[PDB]
Amino acid sequence: NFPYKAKILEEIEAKKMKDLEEREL
Amino acid sequence: MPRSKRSKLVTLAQTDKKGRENKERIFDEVREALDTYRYVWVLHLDDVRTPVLQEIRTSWAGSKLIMGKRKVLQKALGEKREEEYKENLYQLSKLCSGVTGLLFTDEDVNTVKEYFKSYVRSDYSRPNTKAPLTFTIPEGIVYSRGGQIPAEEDVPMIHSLEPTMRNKFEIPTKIKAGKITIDSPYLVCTEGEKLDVRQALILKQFGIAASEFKVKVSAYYDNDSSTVESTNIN
Amino acid sequence: AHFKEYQVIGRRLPTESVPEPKLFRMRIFASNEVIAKSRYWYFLQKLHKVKKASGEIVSINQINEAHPTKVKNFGVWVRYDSRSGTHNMYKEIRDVSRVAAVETLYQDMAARHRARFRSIHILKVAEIEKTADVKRQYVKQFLTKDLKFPLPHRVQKSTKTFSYKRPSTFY
Amino acid sequence: MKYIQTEQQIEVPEGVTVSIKSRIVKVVGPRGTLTKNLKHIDVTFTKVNNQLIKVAVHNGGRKHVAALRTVKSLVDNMITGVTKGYKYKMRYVYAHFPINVNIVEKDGAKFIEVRNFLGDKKIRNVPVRDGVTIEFSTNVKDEIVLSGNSVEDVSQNAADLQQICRVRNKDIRKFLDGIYVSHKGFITEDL
Amino acid sequence: VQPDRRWFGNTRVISQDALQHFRSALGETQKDTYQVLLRRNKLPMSLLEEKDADESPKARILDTESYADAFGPKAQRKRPRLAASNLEDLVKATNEDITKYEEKQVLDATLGGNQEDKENGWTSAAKEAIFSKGQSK
Amino acid sequence: AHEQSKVKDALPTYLLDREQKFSVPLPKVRGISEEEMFKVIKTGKSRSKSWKRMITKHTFVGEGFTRRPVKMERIIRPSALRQKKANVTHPELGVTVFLPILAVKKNPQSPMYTQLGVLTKGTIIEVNVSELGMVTAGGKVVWGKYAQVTNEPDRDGCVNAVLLV
Amino acid sequence: LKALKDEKEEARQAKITMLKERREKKEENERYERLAAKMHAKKVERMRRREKRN
RNA sequence: AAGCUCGUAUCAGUUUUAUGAGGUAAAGCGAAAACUUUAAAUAUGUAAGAAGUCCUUGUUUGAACGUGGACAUUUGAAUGAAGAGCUUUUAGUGGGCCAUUUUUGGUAAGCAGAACUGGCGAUGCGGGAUGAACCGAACGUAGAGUUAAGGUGCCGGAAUACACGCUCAUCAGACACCACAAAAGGUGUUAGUUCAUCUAGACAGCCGGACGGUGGCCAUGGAAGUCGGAAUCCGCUAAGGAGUGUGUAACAACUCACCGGCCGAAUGAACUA
RNA sequence: GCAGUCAAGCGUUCAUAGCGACAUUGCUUUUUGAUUCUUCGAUGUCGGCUCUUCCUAUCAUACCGAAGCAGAAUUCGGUAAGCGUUGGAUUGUUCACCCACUAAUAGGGAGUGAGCUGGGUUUAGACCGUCGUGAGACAGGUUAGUUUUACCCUACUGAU
Repeated sequence: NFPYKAKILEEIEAKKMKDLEEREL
Repeated sequence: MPRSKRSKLVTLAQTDKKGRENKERIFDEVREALDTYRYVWVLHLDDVRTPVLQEIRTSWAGSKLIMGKRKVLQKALGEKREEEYKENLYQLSKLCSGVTGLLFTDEDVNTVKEYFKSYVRSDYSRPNTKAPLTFTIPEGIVYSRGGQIPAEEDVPMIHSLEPTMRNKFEIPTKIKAGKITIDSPYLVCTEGEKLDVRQALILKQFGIAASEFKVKVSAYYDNDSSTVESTNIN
Repeated sequence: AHFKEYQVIGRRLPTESVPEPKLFRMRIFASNEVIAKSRYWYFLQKLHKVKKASGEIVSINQINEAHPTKVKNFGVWVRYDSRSGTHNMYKEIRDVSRVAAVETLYQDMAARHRARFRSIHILKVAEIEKTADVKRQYVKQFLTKDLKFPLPHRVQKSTKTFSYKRPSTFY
Repeated sequence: MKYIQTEQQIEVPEGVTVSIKSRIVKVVGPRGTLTKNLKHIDVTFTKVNNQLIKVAVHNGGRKHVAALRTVKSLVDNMITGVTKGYKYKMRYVYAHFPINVNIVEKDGAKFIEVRNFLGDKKIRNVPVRDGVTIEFSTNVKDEIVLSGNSVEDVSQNAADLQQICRVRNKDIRKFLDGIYVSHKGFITEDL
Repeated sequence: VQPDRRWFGNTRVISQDALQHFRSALGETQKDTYQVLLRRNKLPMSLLEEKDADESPKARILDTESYADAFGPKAQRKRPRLAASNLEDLVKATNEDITKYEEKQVLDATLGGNQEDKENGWTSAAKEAIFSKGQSK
Repeated sequence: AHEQSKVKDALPTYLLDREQKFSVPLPKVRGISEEEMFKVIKTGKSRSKSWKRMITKHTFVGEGFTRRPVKMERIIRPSALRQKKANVTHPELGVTVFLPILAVKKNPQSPMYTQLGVLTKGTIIEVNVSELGMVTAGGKVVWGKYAQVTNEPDRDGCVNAVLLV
Repeated sequence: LKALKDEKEEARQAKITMLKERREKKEENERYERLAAKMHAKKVERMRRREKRN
């Protein structure tokens, strides 16, 4: 029922494409 | 409303609601009808028996006829003028009034109007119209048919459906010896009347179908001309 | 109390070979900086294994509403640890400032879930910009056009004990 | 959930004048006049124009709006009752002992005496209410008619006339006597 | 209870030849009033006992006609068992049955009686509470 | 059931269509003091010279009980509290049968209770087993087995025991 | 959300498959080691050769 | 109590620092939880300088059994303090309940054993309407002031205070709980959470269809979907069960489940509080 | 009660680690209403006149609901405590048992251990029974056997 049913997982994935990538290099 | 809510009764049976299945099926079906069949007909078969429906739908083979929910038919054929499968189909989709009603063929442009100007079948009164019958159940001990034919050839009515003549139909009946007996002669209808819901359902109970029934025709559509003919015969 | 919204920062104790640590930050609702910082430590502890003995607090500031006049429709997330297994919850508050909305939210929680300040965790308080993002009734009632409703049987409040009028409710 | 306000729109036909003071209601139509005291209800009426009334409830809870709807239906029943009248037809079926019904005057108070119900010697007297007419119909044996402009009056009268004729200690699958409401409808007929 | 090889250690087995030996003297054993019984040295009854019966243990019908088929609105039976066939033998049965009912009728008619007294209405008194002097708990 | 209906061993002929560590299942039963299961019986119009006791738990007395003279008897196990059979089930076969109690072997919490044959819970009694009909290799036939009781015969009257195959 | 939770459940099943294969292989090592630890490698090669048809 | 030997650089129901053990397991990385390094407090344990510290040789290089010689006070962690020590001596004392915490075993349910720490007794005072154990609380005689626990409709000193919610009980509740009847029912009310349907018209209502092959096959006096057993097909479809129920002695007739016409906006279901 | 099956739902998510309602499955003597002439140790004393009151968990009476309830008579259930609920028999006993009336012969609380009173503790008498080398005891059974409100204060009833 939250209105911002779009931005949330988008921000989580913006985080994840960095939390994953800042292991290797 | 937390509580004190109308509980929706569940009675068990084998079938079940479909959902969007048959509706999407109907959309695509009229799609793969429009792609082939050149001659399309519109029909308004308001009050029909399914026997009559089957025996009009089977009458010819090289055909295609649909009983599609009007809104689905319109959203398929084109809801507005511009957007549509083919041209001028809005011209037809603006012309729905009943259980419409869509015939697909590639044949004579006149044999169907001939067949309809021929077609008659007997049916119930289907109320709000003239009834060529003035049905007075005679005050003598009633019979199953309604009181127009010899009595020694006909069976007296059934006790169990006396309450449904007293309650839903309001004719003064007191059972006697197991039988339905009335006191004063009653007429359930005279001729000409805009028949009432009961002034029809009583005829439906007494099982007397004497009403002309015909399926009409209003318009047309061609996959060559790409527009609509309309000769108004009903 | 009369709430305020602090923003707290923390830089869990630096070391050589692991210096200049990551500088986390939170928005806290509290009455006094003391309680803000206590909540902040606790939220760290619950998120991941940090501690107070092995971490430090950098700068606790206080924020304010850039427009504490414009009436805004806040939508709040909440979640809490009581009294069975946890759960989430989404409520809405048509109010004027975020700290006010959270005041009323704590009130409603203590009224309905009976649940106290230990469990309730604010997750996200978002100011809705468009109508038709509001979906709740008791908030959409006031979002209608040309509102005009009368006061609820406005009963008098007396200062003296014996009156001489048989008061009339207003009207 | 305490709706901010809810409204119910009474419809008024032509030849009928509804006058509502503080909360008393008085309807005047071709049949006559009816009156009901709605002090117990907490609503707010307001005239729109000569063919429409609105009953509103502000800040209504749950039971409140529940009551609002019945207020609208009560007033509308009064309207149909002063424009079209009400008419309950009853029958009295007897097995062996004929039931006799008659309109008598005890001091002049319009009673219905039911005599020889299943052979009793007791005379069941039921008091016709005020402003309700009673005629034993012709061309239909057994049938009596309670008509009026009030609905609760006529209905409650018929109900008492039936409840006075219960069959006590007898199996009711065998003893099919009594006075039953054949039908409920309007004086007119057309509608 | 400490674990053991007993308790799962079988106890009191007995042999084919022991059953053969002692099933044998039941139709022999020489018992008179000039010899009484003192000890048992218990022997397995459920196997050593149970002489033969040639009486055809009463048939059972439950698992074959439950109740709702027997009687009730279900009544899943119409035709009798064993559906008598020989009409002459049946009327033999029924006439001899009425006559034999008359034979028992005359048994009760001869022996009694109490019906005439109960039509007079009187009854015999309470047998005295003294006539229970030996039958007390 | 209706929605399931909507979704859509191997006995022989001479049998089908017919329907039915070394740890003892029950160590560590509770301990019965010597004041329960021993009631006192004062003797004399002046109740002063008791010396008599009465067992209160369901016992098993044997086959030659034949109550001993009144002057000399000091323990009394009254006839209402006696047993000659026990309703004992099987781990396997999924069965239960009423078997006469031959004798009692082990009564936890006393050897004197065992000498006396008191059937308190946990006790292991030696019961006839003829009906369950077991034959081992060679397997002459067993007509006596061991079985542990699993219900106080005081919170009810029955004795419920289970067999150790 | 449903596609992403599908991918993360597939991650869970991935760790499932890796742990099951490693555990079962290290348990087969466990078994043959705990058997042959005492008795002769001749008897263990001969049991290899008595099961070798399965 | 007295004596004598210090006013202790000495002690302490305490912390720290060190090193201890129980390492529960968050490490994590191993060869693929797979170790074993290890970790917080969890809770105890001994130790932190004056005779100590050493420099120099006699002894079965070691360990010191012997000397002699340097470093009084930055003389060696935080905090508190003067009541610390030792000899002779002398009166009462010995019974026992409650709670908390650590722990072992229990069963109808209680509970039993331990160990530690309060309290009670020898002890009043405020509060809990009353009271062995509950909440506050350092008892000379008085004055002023301020508060604890508990409270502020009246009894009764102190807001019929302010603010947000909830509840109507045909004997509410004010409960004391972080107990018992307690698992459930309820068409009371409020808020939520997980699910779908819906202008290719949602729910409620009326009206219409609810069909042929096919009285499907057995069983029988009749059992045409509806006493009974065995599956449940296809057709044309919009749907329609070899039929949900009322009904007939047998079909009819009504119905439902299922479709469509009318209307024109949420409604449905299941859980949690 | 015991031994199981379920499996609603719950359980670091765990049904196949675990629990686990309602249901269910097993005899404790048998299948043709056969009999029943089978009653099994109360450790602590029981049972009765006069009298009042209360409870409802109702036997009768009042009014209703459902029953194949035709009538009659019942069976079950709802509100209901206003009113009523007996006369005898049985001590080689009775925690009960019978027959007779009746509308019915309901179930309990506060009783009546100084209002009275008999089974039972029965101290000095005595007799047999059982155990003992014994005085004696008690596994028993049998009998006869003087505790005296109230004149005080209140309660209750009446009286100035």
